[PDB]
Amino acid sequence: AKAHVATLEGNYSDIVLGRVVAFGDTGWNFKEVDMTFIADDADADSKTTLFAGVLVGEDGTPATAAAGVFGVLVDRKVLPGVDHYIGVFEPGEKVPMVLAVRGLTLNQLKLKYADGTAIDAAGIQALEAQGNQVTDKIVGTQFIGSV
Amino acid sequence: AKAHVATLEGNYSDIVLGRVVAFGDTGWNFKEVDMTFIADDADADSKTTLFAGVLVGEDGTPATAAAGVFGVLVDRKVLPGVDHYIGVFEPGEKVPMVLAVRGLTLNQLKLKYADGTAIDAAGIQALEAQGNQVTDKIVGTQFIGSVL
Amino acid sequence: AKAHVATLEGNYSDIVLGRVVAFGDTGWNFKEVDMTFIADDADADSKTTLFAGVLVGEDGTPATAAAGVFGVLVDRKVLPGVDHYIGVFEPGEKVPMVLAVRGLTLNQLKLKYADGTAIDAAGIQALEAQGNQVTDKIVGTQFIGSVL
Repeated sequence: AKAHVATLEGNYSDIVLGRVVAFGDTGWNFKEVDMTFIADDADADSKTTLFAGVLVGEDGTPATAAAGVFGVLVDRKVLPGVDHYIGVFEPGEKVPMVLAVRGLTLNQLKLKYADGTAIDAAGIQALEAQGNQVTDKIVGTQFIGSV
Repeated sequence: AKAHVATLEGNYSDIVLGRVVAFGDTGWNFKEVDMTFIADDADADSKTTLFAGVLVGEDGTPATAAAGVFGVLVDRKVLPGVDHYIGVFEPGEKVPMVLAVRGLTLNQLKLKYADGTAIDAAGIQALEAQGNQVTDKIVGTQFIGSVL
Repeated sequence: AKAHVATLEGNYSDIVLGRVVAFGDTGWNFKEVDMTFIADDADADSKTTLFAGVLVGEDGTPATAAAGVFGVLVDRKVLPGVDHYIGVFEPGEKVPMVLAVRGLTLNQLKLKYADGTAIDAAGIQALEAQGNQVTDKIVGTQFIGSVL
């Protein structure tokens, strides 16, 4: 008897808190690389397990350790509320993804490895090292019950 | 016989010669780290030994070598003439202080290790590798007793 | 049937496609280096072998491998269409040159090593360590005799 329900909370802004806007080149911050969108050996209807905030190395494989951390995936195809991207790609297909590399302020709490685990402290060094600011200073919000 | 005197030389903008104004995140250039303000072992009211321009690592320990250089202490509590913070703290307590990290131009001549010695030619790479321009072309100033 | 003919091809802004300008400094992207202009063997009246887009190390030696790339030489003395410095510097002299290091979007098709060889894929890593973008998405151009 379970009711069919859908949910949506959070936006792209919550991932990219801040950004340096280079006057001479608006694209100075982003590197575009190709990754496997639909998982391999899966049905055309198998929704991809790629989500905003997954760390990916410059090669394109999602990062499972501090070693492979190069950037943050912010592609417009994997933002919250993007649902109808089903079957438009074949298994094992490689399609371009956009990544943010340098000159950004990132939300510490939402960066996650390929498995979804939060970024290790040793991994934060890679992001901090190159361009970016990683900060967990977030206000949060209260909805109901919590006066 | 030792007439009490005080001196002021330099200020905040005399170290951070230039800054890249990040849009949206105005704190893109700075980090906050907890540091031991009053020495762990010292008199209850001994002034802290920290001075502006001292190199500091990621954990807040003053950098004694190029290996531990991460940033430059910039916080307002250590600027010249801010001695009114004496006695407030207690030995062994750690207090946050702002550090400068990236996107800045730094006056080399005022960067010194914890011991007060001048920055090393190897440690300069760490600061420059962070996205900063360490420079030496400073006009300087000359006072009475110099022919101009 | 021989006539004295001269030609000009390019510009300065096709190497540094974009640049981030800092409020504090308009010159924190670059670095000035001491470079040898005329080799120690070629007589005084001979053209220099450098060109805009040659990768150089910090010590001023033109880059020969991906492990030594530090910046791109974009000084205004070697821009295309100048050609008036022949014989002004005797062999072995050392002259300052303006390198471009940080905060740039750099063309790849014009970057080259010491001998003119194109930039290796593993040499892009060194140049992006300074925080720059190496982009190949250049429309190019096509002159008379071509369709479109």
